Amino acid sequence: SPPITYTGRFSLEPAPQSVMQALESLTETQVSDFLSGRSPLTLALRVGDHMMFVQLQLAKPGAVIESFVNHAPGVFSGTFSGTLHPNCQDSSGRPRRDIGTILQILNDLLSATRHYQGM
Repeated sequence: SPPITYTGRFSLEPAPQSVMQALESLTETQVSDFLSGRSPLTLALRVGDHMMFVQLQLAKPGAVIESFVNHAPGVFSGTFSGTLHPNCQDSSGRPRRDIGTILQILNDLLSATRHYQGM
């Protein structure tokens, strides 16, 4: 039951469609492509006071930032990777086919931003 890893790319900036409304909009084969590894998943969402683009691709739990740039105050982009939380794996060891799996990865990424700036 080897761990499930992911990589991604984020761009973030202040705001002049939050996660759920975004996450519920995903269609089943949209979801199916992503949790299988057959397609990246790319999102545009508001979180708090900021505005975020994230692209995600499936292959300690959590995420680690592999590169970032501070462009201007509140304006950051970068790249990351991480491992899924095990309770986002079904009985067969592969990611559970629902929107909570993707919300965990978004949670992992935002936790890893705490070490850097922007909250």
